[PDB]
Amino acid sequence: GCCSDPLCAWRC
Repeated sequence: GCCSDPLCAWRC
């Protein structure tokens, strides 16, 4: 899920 890539990680 998005909490991996810092481009999405702020709020998966």
